[PDB]
Amino acid sequence: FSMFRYSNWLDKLYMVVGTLAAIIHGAGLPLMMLVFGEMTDIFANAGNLNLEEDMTRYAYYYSGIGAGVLVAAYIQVSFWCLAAGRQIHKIRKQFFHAIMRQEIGWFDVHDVGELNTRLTDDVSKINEGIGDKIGMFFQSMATFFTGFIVGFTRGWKLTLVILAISPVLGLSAAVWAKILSSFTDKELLAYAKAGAVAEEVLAAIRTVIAFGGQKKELERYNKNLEEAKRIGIKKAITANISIGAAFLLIYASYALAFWYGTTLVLSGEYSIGQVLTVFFSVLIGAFSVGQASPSIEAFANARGAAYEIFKIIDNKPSIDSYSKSGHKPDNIKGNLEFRNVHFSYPSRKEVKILKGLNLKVQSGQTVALVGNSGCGKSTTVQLMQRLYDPTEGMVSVDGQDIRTINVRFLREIIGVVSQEPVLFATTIAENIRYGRENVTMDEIEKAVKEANAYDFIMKLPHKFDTLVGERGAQLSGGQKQRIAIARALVRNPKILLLDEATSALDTESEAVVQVALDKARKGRTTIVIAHRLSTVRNADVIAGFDDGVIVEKGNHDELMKEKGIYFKLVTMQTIPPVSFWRIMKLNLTEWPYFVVGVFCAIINGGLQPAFAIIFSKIIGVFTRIDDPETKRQNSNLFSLLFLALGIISFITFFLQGFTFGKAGEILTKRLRYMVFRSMLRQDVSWFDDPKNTTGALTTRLANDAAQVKGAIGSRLAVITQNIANLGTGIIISFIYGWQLTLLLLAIVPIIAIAGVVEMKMLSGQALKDKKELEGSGKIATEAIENFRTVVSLTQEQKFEHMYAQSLQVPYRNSLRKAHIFGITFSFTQAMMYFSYAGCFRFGAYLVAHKLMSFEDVLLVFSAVVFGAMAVGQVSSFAPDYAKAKISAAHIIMIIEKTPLIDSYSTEGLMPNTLEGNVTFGEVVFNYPTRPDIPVLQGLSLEVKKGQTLALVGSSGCGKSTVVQLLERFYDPLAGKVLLDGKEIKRLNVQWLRAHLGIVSQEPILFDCSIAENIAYGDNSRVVSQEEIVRAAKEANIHAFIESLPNKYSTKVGDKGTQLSGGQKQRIAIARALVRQPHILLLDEATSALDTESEKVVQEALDKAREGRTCIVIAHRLSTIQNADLIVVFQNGRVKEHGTHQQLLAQKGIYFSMVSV
Ligand SMILES: CC[C@]1(O)C[C@@H]2CN(CCc3c([nH]c4ccccc34)[C@@](C(=O)OC)(c3cc4c(cc3OC)N(C)[C@H]3[C@@](O)(C(=O)OC)[C@H](OC(C)=O)[C@]5(CC)C=CCN6CC[C@]43[C@@H]65)C2)C1
Ligand SMILES: CC[C@]1(O)C[C@@H]2CN(CCc3c([nH]c4ccccc34)[C@@](C(=O)OC)(c3cc4c(cc3OC)N(C)[C@H]3[C@@](O)(C(=O)OC)[C@H](OC(C)=O)[C@]5(CC)C=CCN6CC[C@]43[C@@H]65)C2)C1
Ligand SMILES: Nc1ncnc2c1ncn2[C@@H]1O[C@H](COP(=O)(O)OP(=O)(O)OP(=O)(O)O)[C@@H](O)[C@H]1O
Ligand SMILES: Nc1ncnc2c1ncn2[C@@H]1O[C@H](COP(=O)(O)OP(=O)(O)OP(=O)(O)O)[C@@H](O)[C@H]1O
Ligand SMILES: [Mg+2]
Ligand SMILES: [Mg+2]
Repeated sequence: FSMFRYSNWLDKLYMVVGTLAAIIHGAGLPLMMLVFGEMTDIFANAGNLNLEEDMTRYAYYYSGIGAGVLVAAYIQVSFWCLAAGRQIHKIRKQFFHAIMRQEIGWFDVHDVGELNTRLTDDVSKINEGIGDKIGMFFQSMATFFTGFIVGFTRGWKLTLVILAISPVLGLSAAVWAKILSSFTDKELLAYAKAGAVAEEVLAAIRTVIAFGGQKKELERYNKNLEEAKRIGIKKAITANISIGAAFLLIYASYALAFWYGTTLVLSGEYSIGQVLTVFFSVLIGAFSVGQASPSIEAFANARGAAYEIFKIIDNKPSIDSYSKSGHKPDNIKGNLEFRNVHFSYPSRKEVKILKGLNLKVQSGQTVALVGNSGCGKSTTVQLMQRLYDPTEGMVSVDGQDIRTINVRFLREIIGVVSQEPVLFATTIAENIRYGRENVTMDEIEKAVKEANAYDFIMKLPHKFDTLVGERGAQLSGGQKQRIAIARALVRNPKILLLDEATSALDTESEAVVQVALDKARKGRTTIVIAHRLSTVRNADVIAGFDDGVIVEKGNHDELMKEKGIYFKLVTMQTIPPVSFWRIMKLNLTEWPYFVVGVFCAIINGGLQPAFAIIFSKIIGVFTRIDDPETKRQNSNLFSLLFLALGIISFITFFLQGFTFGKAGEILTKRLRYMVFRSMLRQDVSWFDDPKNTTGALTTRLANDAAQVKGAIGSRLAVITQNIANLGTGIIISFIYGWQLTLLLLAIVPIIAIAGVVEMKMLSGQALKDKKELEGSGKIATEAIENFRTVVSLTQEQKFEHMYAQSLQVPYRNSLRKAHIFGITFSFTQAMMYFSYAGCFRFGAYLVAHKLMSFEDVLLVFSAVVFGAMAVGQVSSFAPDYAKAKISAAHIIMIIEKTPLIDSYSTEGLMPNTLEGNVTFGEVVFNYPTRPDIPVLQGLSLEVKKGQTLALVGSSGCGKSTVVQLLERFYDPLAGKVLLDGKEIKRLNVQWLRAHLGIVSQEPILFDCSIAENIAYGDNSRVVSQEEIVRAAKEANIHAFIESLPNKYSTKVGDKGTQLSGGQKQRIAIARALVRQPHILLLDEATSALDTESEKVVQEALDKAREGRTCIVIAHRLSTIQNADLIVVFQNGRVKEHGTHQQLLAQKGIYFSMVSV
């Protein structure tokens, strides 16, 4: 995959013209430097002695080359970006077409989300990897070679030494980049412990809040943050040392080159202009190669990904849903013959589900299926639709094999109502019309009437226009089934397969659905897989599938007389803003560091005007007319000075780095600490919201250093360095004349913006496109995750056309952005050449009257222009400021958060002793996530000291909500709750959490030692190993722990992978019992555990029941039998209360549950 461009045979003209334009543009700059050297030489010759004519001629040369540069740059960038846009459009369209056309098995194998992220990331990477980067690389190569050519043709010795020095700097920069990358990877690795701890704690937020173990997790995260801080400080020091060494090497090379050139010219060789042009061209060539480092790498970054994408296009599917070569029968009579159907799913090919079966079905035969859970009746259903292919068998209709007919046409005549129908997020009318494009409003009404969906469909607003919510959120359990049935019927299917037709909420609509389905069956063959036998009785025939083969056959009476498995089954069943002054939170911790950093930044910035002054003096050495030998010595004084400056730079930068990094890491630590603390000292409701997801929160806490540290330190560093450099240059220039200084000030801004934009053109080329790509994202994703239904009804054509339109809508935007980027880049490039021309023409005109010496004019020009270029480059170098500012605003918002239930708060009551007598009255509460769904209906409970209460009812009554409110996770909307006649709100939060104990319905265990895991139940006190052993004996886990290796030292794995689920539940129960809470709550303690284990847990609870109020929420009525009191929930309202014997005497809802 070295040449992965294949589209728009006429687009290659764009690529070729762009390549030529890039070559000529890169070659131009060395020509500009050559004419600059010639102009300097002629100016020096004039100074030694009509200069106006020569100055005008060279100004015209500058103007012509600048116009050529503008045209070439526009052609290059515009054409290359045009080609990139066209290629990316074609690639995305083809890739989506291939994905939709792919076979079902291939999708079932690979993760669908993986495929979606592959699509988006790979296409974005390819977009970044061609067009702009290719043009930049060709420009860099052309500049390299042309500069070397200019140096050689106008130099024989100085060019050689410059070229030989160049690889030293190149290798130094390469090794610096390599070490920086490796150490950045190491630093990333250094956050593994912190990331894991944060993820585990956030996932266990509920349990940790219940146990009040914030301090230990915070300390662990603090240790991890300290390690990461050391790593980051080392990283920053290394990077700053590398940059300083690069600058030192550059200045050493410049000093050596200028010294050698001065010696050579003093020997009588080529004059100063030749030295200047040769040196500048050599440096341009030697440093242009570095500009190519991203492009090629980006190409590689865009290379491998492309490979993978192409593979997906390459694979021709076994079942081409888009192919039309398949035969198309004219009249399709209802008749099915599946003989020796043997097959298995390639996802797990080891297990063979289909082992050959015989099934002959006539027209309009409601052949029901009977078997066991997982017997493979849904495999027979799937194989019926021709999605897969039998390993060895024959499925035919009307004597013709399934493969003998076109897949699309064959699937069109066959409708399937899956167990979990999915409706696309379109209009209900569009949902119905998905069956066939040629569907009229009258047909839609007829289908609605047949499905008996007229009431539900028309009652809501927009009867034929309502947009179905994501995954039918607005729809109902039976509404989706009715809509699917109507859509299936809209296609006039010949074979209708059904699976779990109305197994969603009840059978009220099931009767209507069955009546509608059975209304028309003469021509439309039917197959049904219904768990309920109600419709089985009316079934024309019933086939019993077992061991991958049909066993039972015949009518219901025949099956009953045959003593089949079906007979036994029937018998049994019957945008906050930001602020800088406010964001100055590092001053307290960096009062003496920021000052040194600013001082070093000022010195580094002033280094540039020092270079300008030194270079101007060096040129003036020969610009002078005295021409003594002393100049040689003077030249040395200048030449050596160069080296000195470099050394100073190498110091300051290093001294800067250790400062800046030290300023950063500290904050990076503190924030990472503080934010995490602020995360724990918050209410659960804050964690209960779409915004706060564990992944989002942990990423925000993880990728925050680079933003806050950037915006704080780097902003000040770059601002100080830039003000130093540019202001010093401006003042020094104004000292040496002002008119030329005024013109150069006028032309500085274009230079600065050009530098900034060109620097940004490498990395941040593609950052705003996604905001439009999402317009198709959903459309693609909706067709990937929910692809089974789409392939079922053959609706890929509409999805691909919609994808085409959604790509077209931003395609014009992409074209326009390409054009504007090209135009602005070309104008930016031409700006420098125009500035050179105008400024030097003005300087020549001024010096003609002896107003200012040529040396002064050159000094001002160099100072101001080089300062503009330096500010552009350095401003581009620093991290982006907007993203950093918004991230810092988010961090400030998080850290400043004030909760409704603050654990850290010391305001509250801390009673010495309590009887644990709970009294809740008129308890009203709603979940802040969905306040429009109240769960509490004014409960009334009064549990006395040493009293056991149990909660029963139907799922969804909020049983777990009672426990949640007991721990004071959520404040009550209304009602009074008192533990021994004391207001809950007035009571302390930490004391309440410690004194009480709970057992999670879904217990989780951290990746800690068994002893440590058990001890984590309690906090703020050292638990002796003897206490842990006694508690384990309480839960009957001491012997189990001893049996396993390491005893309690056995490091429990993540979620206790090694340990059994029942073992994890027992460990959680033991941890809860360690604190010996007065009030203990177990929500489905049994749940999934050994019956003997549940009995042992109940016995252990009873042993400590005395003086320990207990609450139990479990489905095992046997445990509730001995419960002191039982309360049955009725939609959040308690119906009956009292002892179990009283409940038995007072028959009611519980009576049915006990019998059930
Ligand atoms: C004329 C073109 C060029 O000279 C090319 C680079 C950038 N500038 C000139 C000055 C310069 C360079 N580096 C600077 C750092 C701070 C301030 C200025 C510079 C330049 C260099 O060292 O002079 C020879 C350079 C730059 C980079 C550079 C190497 C380099 O020296 C050749 N790296 C290749 C990239 C880089 O992003 C990368 O991915 O390395 C693979 C790299 O990151 C790493 C991993 O170190 C790095 C640090 C050197 C990171 C942040 C900024 N990016 C920009 C590109 C990259 C650099 C050379 C213009
Ligand atoms: C249209 C915007 C712009 O292209 C921006 C820069 C300036 N001009 C274009 C011409 C240009 C650039 N460089 C030239 C060298 C010789 C002749 C012409 C140029 C430009 C570039 O490299 O594009 C390929 C550039 C120039 C520099 C430049 C960056 C730059 O863009 C890559 N640097 C800011 C300085 C520089 O001296 C410096 O950073 O250290 C002091 C820098 O040295 C380094 C470290 O690369 C360098 C270029 C190698 C060296 C010697 C002379 N100084 C003066 C300014 C500085 C340059 C690009 C206009
Ligand atoms: N598309 C599929 N990909 C992979 N495995 C599948 C697929 N469909 C079914 N299976 C698995 O193959 C076996 C066959 O069971 P299948 O799902 O076909 O039964 P069923 O008739 O739907 O019964 P039930 O719904 O009562 O479990 C099961 O283990 C099932 O999980
Ligand atoms: N964090 C939450 N976000 C959204 N809804 C929630 C949240 N916590 C609870 N709910 C809602 O509260 C109810 C959950 O009931 P709860 O589990 O408290 O009682 P239950 O009778 O023990 O439950 P189940 O019958 O499901 O075992 C559901 O309505 C659920 O939507
Ligand atoms: Mg099934
Ligand atoms: Mg529950």
